[PDB]
Amino acid sequence: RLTERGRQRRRAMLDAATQAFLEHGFEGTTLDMVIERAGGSRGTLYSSFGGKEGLFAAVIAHMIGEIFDPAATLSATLEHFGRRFLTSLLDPRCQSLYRLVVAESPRFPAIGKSFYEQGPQQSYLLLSERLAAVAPHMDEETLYAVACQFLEMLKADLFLKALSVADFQPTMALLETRLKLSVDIIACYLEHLSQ
Amino acid sequence: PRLTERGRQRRRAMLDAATQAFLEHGFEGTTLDMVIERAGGSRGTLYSSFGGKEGLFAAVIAHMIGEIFDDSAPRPAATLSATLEHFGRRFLTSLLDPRCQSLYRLVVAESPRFPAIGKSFYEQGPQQSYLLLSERLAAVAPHMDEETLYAVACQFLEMLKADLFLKALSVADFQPTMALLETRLKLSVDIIACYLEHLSQ
Repeated sequence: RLTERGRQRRRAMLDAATQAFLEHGFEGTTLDMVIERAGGSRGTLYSSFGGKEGLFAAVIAHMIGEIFDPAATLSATLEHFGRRFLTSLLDPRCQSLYRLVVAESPRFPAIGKSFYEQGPQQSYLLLSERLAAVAPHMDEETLYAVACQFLEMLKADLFLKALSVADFQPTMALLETRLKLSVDIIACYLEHLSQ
Repeated sequence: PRLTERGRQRRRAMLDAATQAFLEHGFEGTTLDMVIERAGGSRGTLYSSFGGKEGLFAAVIAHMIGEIFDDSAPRPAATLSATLEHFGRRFLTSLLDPRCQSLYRLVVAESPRFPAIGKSFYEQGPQQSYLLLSERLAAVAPHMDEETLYAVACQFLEMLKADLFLKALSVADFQPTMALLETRLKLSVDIIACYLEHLSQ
């Protein structure tokens, strides 16, 4: 229902709403705050997004693209993917995206389901495909299971700690310590798996 | 803050009602009036016992930590695989309990507003689980570096969550089957045991 000028106003409102939700969470973010940051009118927002839920759904989907959407050896494949995964995950905006979805998934189940499929699940599937290239004779179901365990292992004593402990900031030294161990563990397993 | 027995009963009763209320409605959707309706008493006694909504919520979180983790409530197993499997199974059964999922949702949602609550949760919950396993691991791997054992303990417990815990937190229809739990547990045990059995050469 929007012209080119309408598409500009919509993208502007989406950017302001994104910033607002990150700072204040869903409950503390009002449509008035979005109008004050992005200009325009409260009514034009209802037409573009449908209301607070529709706006919040668009904000989550927009952030998913922002944060989410070949090496010679297995160790380098794990290391390169693991590093990019940790840098994306530990970004404070990504932490907020996770906090928002976990807080509001019961109230908005469609948003939580969309987040998982297009975020974490896509990360698992992408690694599984890269792993198949360097381990071409391995069961695809096993590679997917291993891919999930590797990516989750990178979060250990880091992601939930950052989400729960306000002063705690993961150092780059911490990331590299966890990355090296996780790669060593998973590579060891795969290098002994095929007998 | 109450020296009487009847005050201690009313306080524990209000704590139980508030716990159920916060679990169902979250922090923002839980009012002190809802707690009074479930636990009886008066709004004023709630303010005296807990200090207000923040103090009540802090007590609720701390209470839930004891309920779900409950100190050291197993026996040392003979093998490394059994040690990982037994601890991993108890960890997953505790973690995937719908009340535990709610405790995690509450803490992550409210940690920025109440940093003291989030920090207390981590130290007394997940961090204690990591430390307990690392101690059990030292018994069956007595010549291993304790810093490495703690690092391995953390990785094992977190990998048990893979494609499971966050999925349950985010996907409303998704319910982890016990078949799924056992599938993840067997793989994680196999991975970590393989690593440790080659670490000391």
